[PDB]
Amino acid sequence: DLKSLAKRIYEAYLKNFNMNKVKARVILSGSNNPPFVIHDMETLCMAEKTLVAKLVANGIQNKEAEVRIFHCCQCTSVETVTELTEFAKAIPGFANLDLNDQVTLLKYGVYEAIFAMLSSVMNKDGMLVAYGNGFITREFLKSLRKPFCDIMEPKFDFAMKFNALELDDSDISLFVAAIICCGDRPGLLNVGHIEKMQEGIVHVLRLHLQSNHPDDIFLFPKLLQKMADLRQLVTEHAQLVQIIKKTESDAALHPLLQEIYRDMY
Ligand SMILES: Cc1cccc(Nc2cc(Cl)nc(SCC(=O)O)n2)c1C
Ligand SMILES: Cc1cccc(Nc2cc(Cl)nc(SCC(=O)O)n2)c1C
Repeated sequence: DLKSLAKRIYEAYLKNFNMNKVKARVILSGSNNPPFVIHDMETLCMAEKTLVAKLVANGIQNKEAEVRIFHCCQCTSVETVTELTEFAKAIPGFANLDLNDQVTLLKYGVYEAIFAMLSSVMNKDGMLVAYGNGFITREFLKSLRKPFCDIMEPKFDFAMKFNALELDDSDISLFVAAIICCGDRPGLLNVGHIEKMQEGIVHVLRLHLQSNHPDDIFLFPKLLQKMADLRQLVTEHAQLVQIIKKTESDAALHPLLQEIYRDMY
């Protein structure tokens, strides 16, 4: 039954991602460990002394703030790739795929999924970081020197339009499943089984949107377009990352993330 395929995907989403949209919009709105606001250099340094004490003692605050923010981004990406891999291992039919095709799907899918889910922790003024314990302002990131000021703003632009669709986690879980189970990734061995897998997920998504969002007549084709938008956003992101790896010393790539980008686009 498709009602339960959707429920299983949604339950695996709530289980595997440490931050979900309901939790995020609470923190983002107005407790015990409120988010420290990072809006200039002074507050970045204060936040680092509390949230990453070992690094400060290692002397990271001698490095350019842009380098520390980039490596903060990388650490968050590595953790999200780990969650996405477990989420996917929990997608019905994914674990039955060929080992090599699981790697291919995740390799090309993870950053599309990341930037989709990143919208959940963004508002027009900034984004949540450090497991809900920091809030870094969009204007502070815009204030960094090139090229680092170009990292986050295209993702804010995507997220504000994405958030206007007013999806909830039950929608987003299916959307991310669909991103991962994409039958036209380069390098796929058994394209036929993946397309049938994708067809079933997208079928559930289309049906779920019908019942969950009866007011938005074209929400399904809108989300198809967002999937294309995300692939272009990821292509452009990989280009900026390659610029940074080559031009900026100190901003070395984490080994897990380097393998993801290797031969990607
Ligand atoms: C927004 C925020 C919150 C918490 C810590 C930090 N700074 C970081 C975070 C990370 Cl994961 N790494 C670094 S420096 C790593 C290095 O110089 O090798 N600096 C930042 C930039
Ligand atoms: C969930 C979350 C919140 C904040 C930042 C990130 N990682 C990002 C986001 C953006 Cl727009 N850019 C980067 S550059 C480092 C990388 O390509 O992994 N890393 C992630 C994955």
